Amino acid sequence: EHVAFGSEDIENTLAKMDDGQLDGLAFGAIQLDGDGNILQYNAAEGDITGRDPKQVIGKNFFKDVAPCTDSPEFYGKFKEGVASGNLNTMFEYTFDYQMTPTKVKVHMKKALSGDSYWVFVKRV
Ligand SMILES: *C(=O)/C=C/c1ccc(O)cc1
Repeated sequence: EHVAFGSEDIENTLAKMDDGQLDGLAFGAIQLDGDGNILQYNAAEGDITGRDPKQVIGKNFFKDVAPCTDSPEFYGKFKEGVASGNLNTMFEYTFDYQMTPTKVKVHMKKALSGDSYWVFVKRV
C-alpha cells in the first residue's frame, strides 16, 4: 500500500480498509476502540513487536498487550483524545514489555467515522 507514515489525510486513506490491505502498509497500524480494545493489528506492527496479529485482536492494548504504554505519556494522551472526540498526536516512545526495548515513532489519530482510533508505529 502506497501510504506514508504521518500523512495528513491518513484517516481517509485507511478508512474501512480490511485486514489484508492494512498488512500492505510500510508501518505498523493498530485500530483501537475508545476503551483501547484492539480491532485491527497489521503485519508490520507484529514484525516490530513480536505479537501475532490475530491473537491480540480483542485484547485491551493498555491493560493487557502494552502495559509500558499505560502512562500519561501514551494512554493518557489516548484517553484525552477519546474523551474529546478528537486526536492527532505524534511522539517517540520505547516499547519494552517482554521484548528487547525498541524506540519508535508513534502517531495516534482518530479514525474518520464512528469512534475508533489509529495507532501508527515506525522504527526510529
Ligand atoms: C509496552 O509495553 C509496549 C508494548 C507494545 C506496543 C505496541 C504493540 O503493538 C505491542 C506491544
